[PDB]
Amino acid sequence: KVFGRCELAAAMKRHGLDNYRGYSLGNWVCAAKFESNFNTQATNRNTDGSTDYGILQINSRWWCNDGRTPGSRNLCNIPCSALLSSDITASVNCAKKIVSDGNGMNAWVAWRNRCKGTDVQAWIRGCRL
Ligand SMILES: [Cl-]
Ligand SMILES: [Cl-]
Ligand SMILES: [Cl-]
Ligand SMILES: [Cl-]
Ligand SMILES: [Cl-]
Ligand SMILES: [Ho+3]
Ligand SMILES: [Ho+3]
Ligand SMILES: [Ho+3]
Repeated sequence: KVFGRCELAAAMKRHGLDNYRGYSLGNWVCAAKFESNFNTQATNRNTDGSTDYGILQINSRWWCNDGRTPGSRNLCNIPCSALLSSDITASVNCAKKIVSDGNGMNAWVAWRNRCKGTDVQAWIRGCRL
């Protein structure tokens, strides 16, 4: 499913991501834009052989199981495929664990490089929240 900007903001807010770990909703929408272009089916291979899945490109190296990432972990306890569903519940629950790992949203390189410090509030402009 390819979410609309405000449609994704609404979904994330409903699932409690707004202000989670102190990160405003726009930060999460921005991260999703550059990680997956709002497409829940997005998958991308990483240099180390792991793969990222879903709207927030969760890495199989530590968070989900895809059965092809040697020595990886499955800290969110779910198959990576479950992070590709039209319902973002699993991705949000897992993202909540990732952002609590210690480095906050820096866990998402794209967020650090393209969202961090910018006017992320623009990402939720015009939305009814
Ligand atoms: Cl957009
Ligand atoms: Cl915001
Ligand atoms: Cl594996
Ligand atoms: Cl959803
Ligand atoms: Cl933080
Ligand atoms: Ho990646
Ligand atoms: Ho860690
Ligand atoms: Ho409101």
